[PDB]
Amino acid sequence: GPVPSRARVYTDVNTHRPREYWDYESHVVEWGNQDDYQLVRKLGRGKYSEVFEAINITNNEKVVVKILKPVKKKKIKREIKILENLRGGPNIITLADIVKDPVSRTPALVFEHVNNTDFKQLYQTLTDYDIRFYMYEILKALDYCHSMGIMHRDVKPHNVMIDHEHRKLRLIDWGLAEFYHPGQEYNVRVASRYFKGPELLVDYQMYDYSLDMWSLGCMLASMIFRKEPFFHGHDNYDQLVRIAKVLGTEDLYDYIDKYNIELDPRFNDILGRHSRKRWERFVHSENQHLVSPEALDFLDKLLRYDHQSRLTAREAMEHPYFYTVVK
Repeated sequence: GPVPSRARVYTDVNTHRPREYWDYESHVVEWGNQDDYQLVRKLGRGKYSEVFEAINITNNEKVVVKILKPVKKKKIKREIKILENLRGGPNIITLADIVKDPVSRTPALVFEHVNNTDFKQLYQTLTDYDIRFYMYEILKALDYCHSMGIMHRDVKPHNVMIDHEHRKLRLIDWGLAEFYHPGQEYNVRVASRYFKGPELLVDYQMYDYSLDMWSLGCMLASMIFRKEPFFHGHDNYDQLVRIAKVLGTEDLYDYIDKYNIELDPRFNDILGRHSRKRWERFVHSENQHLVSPEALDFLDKLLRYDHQSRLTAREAMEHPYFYTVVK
């Protein structure tokens, strides 16, 4: 069977917590007043909810309302407890209220409003400096939630709200987030395809915070190379092959060999043999101004097969890539 794995940081944070902190199943929701909020515009619809721009008539503040669908239930308490545990943290979206929607008859989460601009349009205009600046801001959020014993598990541009005018950033949609418990096996059906870590793609369940750092790496690669997405799989199997065509197959086998993992035999015919590529390969006249030796070294230390070898969020904040960012 597979070799066990543990996070190299924040390993035991939850074990030293009162049960209440992580025992989300027992959490008692404190309900607010649904009539405080008036829905204004439907923004979108997720797999697990519909999202509205709304107004808090008890102060005329714009808010965001996520009305939860009859989900996996108990997943409701998980997201609520995590939001409450993380509230006030650096660049963590603020849960302002929890009300019972009268029509859906499900909980509706009320969030602070953020005047974001579509990541596509925004990732077209970011300067080198701005990439570094916002990466650092995302790292603050990630080190915070990791330090609080929580992994986000859905890091992607769609879940980073950026108000470019005021240069503020929020990490949102904690619906897939989980408490990290050493030795616990987790569902590998998390994150979005292009941002899935190798551990998910090879069905290794005993993963940790370092999943988020692979995802962050995928974001970084897409930004500095102007390639969206960087690893463009057609499905979850092709996703790993796309990764292997860059990181090489030898280090992939070293990885699965370390954890005594067996690849799905359907990879026999599609994986092939691939050398590790130098990152310079992806540099060209159109993205060169976004690339530096520091950027490439930083990316290289995020995008590692072995989840145990990736930079942690705090280590990432130490990297020379961020020396130019005003703190």
